[PDB]
Amino acid sequence: SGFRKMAFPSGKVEGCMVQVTCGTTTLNGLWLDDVVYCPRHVICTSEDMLNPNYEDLLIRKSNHNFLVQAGNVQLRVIGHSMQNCVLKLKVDTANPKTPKYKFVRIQPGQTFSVLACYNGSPSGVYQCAMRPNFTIKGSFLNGSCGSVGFNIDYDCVSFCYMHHMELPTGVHAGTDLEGNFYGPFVDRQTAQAAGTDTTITVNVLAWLYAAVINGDRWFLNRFTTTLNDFNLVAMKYNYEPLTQDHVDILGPLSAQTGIAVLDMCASLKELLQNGMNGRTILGSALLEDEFTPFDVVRQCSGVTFQ
Amino acid sequence: SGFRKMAFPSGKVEGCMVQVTCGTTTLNGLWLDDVVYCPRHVICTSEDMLNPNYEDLLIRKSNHNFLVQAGNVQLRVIGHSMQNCVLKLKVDTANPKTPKYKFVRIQPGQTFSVLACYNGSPSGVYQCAMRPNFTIKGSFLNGSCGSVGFNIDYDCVSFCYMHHMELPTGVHAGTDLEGNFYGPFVDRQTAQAAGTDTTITVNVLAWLYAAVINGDRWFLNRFTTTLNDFNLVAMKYNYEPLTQDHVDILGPLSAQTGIAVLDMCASLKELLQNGMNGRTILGSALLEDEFTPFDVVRQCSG
Ligand SMILES: O=C(N[C@H]1CCSc2ccc(F)cc21)Nn1cnc2ccccc21
Ligand SMILES: O=C(N[C@H]1CCSc2ccc(F)cc21)Nn1cnc2ccccc21
Ligand code: NA
Repeated sequence: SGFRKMAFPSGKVEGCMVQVTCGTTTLNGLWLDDVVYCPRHVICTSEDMLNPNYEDLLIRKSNHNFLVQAGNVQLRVIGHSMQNCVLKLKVDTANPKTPKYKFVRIQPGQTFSVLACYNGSPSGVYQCAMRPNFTIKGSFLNGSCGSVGFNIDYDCVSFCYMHHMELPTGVHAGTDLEGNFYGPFVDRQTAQAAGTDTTITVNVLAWLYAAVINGDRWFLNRFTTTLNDFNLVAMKYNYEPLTQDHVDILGPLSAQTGIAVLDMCASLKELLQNGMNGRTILGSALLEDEFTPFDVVRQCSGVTFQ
Repeated sequence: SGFRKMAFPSGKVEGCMVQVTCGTTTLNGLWLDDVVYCPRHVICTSEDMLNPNYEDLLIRKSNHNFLVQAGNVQLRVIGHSMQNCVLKLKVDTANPKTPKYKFVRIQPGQTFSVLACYNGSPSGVYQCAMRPNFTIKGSFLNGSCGSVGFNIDYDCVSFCYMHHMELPTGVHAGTDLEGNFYGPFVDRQTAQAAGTDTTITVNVLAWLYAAVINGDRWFLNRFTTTLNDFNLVAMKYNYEPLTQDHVDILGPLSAQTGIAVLDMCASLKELLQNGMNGRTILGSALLEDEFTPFDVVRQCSG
């Protein structure tokens, strides 16, 4: 029992982190087979960032302008290209520690582990969700660009995030590993701000199901709701709409606990109305929305504590 | 910016996790050089676990009764002995991935990363504190025994915890790597319970400093206090006493933010007396006590 924000073991990713330097700018790169992936803004100076012309900046670079360092060893760059907002540096050595991997672009609400890295050296690992407003609430300092987010379902690492920037509200924006930004964000210093964020309803429900599994029933009530009435109330608390897809996805947790999804929705409605009245749910005084239905099944017993 | 419960990268520990099987019991072991460390209760059945005589149970075992699996490979056990509550299985192969390491015993209040494992396969990493009552609020299912806790202090892994049991309140108990329990717990089926826990004051103050560093300032006030007056308030709210050692340890954060420790204690005093009045700190409605001063500096500066 217990319930923790748990990250995937980071070792398969640690073996892929390198340092990339262009000019005076150093950040992190991901070394998979014979390619190093990093944010294209590594090629920018101070001035460049207001209105960078990346094509023009890049055409002026040779391979040997890119210094790649893997632990103690310099890797030799033998090619470069730009894909969307990532630079792909072809190097002369395949990474012998390359894991089984794939690139996946995630949807808002999905969770992943972040390996925070500085100078190509990993510092820490923590669990994050893609917010409805396409930001992440990370922990990142200057030098963290090129840090990656991932899941490891089985022995296969699914890379889903590369860190590019911190927005003015202190939350974080980045790309998939094909270099496409999550959200409306650009790798340019302009006025861009996170949209108003909402709570990830499907995840809160999953976590309520986790609390029941772990032996906790105080917040249930005798009521049900229609989906549309649930969504009319939810939206007033800045909760994301719940779709029929979300109801379907919660089906297994519904079976394990014997509580229908719209009955759990009725419980959530009442929690939003009443608060917790000095109680906690799985150690929290707030409703948690960074555990997915999949994450609850991964972590929780399939025997509920009745 | 941002502040997260952050674990150490687990790679150096992942390469040391193995599966140990004795009879019908399978759990996790730690393979360092040519020794595999695991909980001695691996040798017990259900009935044995009521009143085990470990010395007697062990002397009846042969090396070949211990099946050790490192991924796909069987290791051959060539010796066995016990140190306190851990079993040491001498194997025929040194672990080529053995990191630089030490065994260290931690103090209540200190934090560490846990690599949770099942069948010798690492499943997840999370950050824990050793509670004042010597339990940890882990997340563990059946099969997790022998899962380990660690810190990393350069390239050196400091192993501090091995998981042995879950208590009735759903919290967890274990040993250091020399097999000495944290807390007044024994490896047998008896009635055992977590004692009443307290809040780790020095850690709450550290986290308040983290909040200020991250721009969350609403709880700062014009008042200061003394150690003695603050400690009267702590005791009332089931908080650990704050010592001069604790004040000294918070010194750096005090300098960086320009809030003296006893100034921050005046803030904490007011939070304990008045609550948060609908507000949150670093996204929390509760006061967090599982970040040490070192953890805050590490994350908010390195
Ligand atoms: O935001 C960062 N770079 C800026 C520079 C100028 S405006 C800008 C615009 C686009 C872009 F892709 C990057 C940037 N780096 N970065 C990432 N996490 C950080 C955390 C703390 C401080 C800086 C941090
Ligand atoms: O507590 C556990 N084993 C028992 C067997 C019977 S009484 C007992 C007594 C002492 C001891 F050291 C261990 C044990 N295993 N264990 C560890 N984390 C778990 C999480 C969920 C369920 C069981 C979990
Ligand atoms: Na004050």
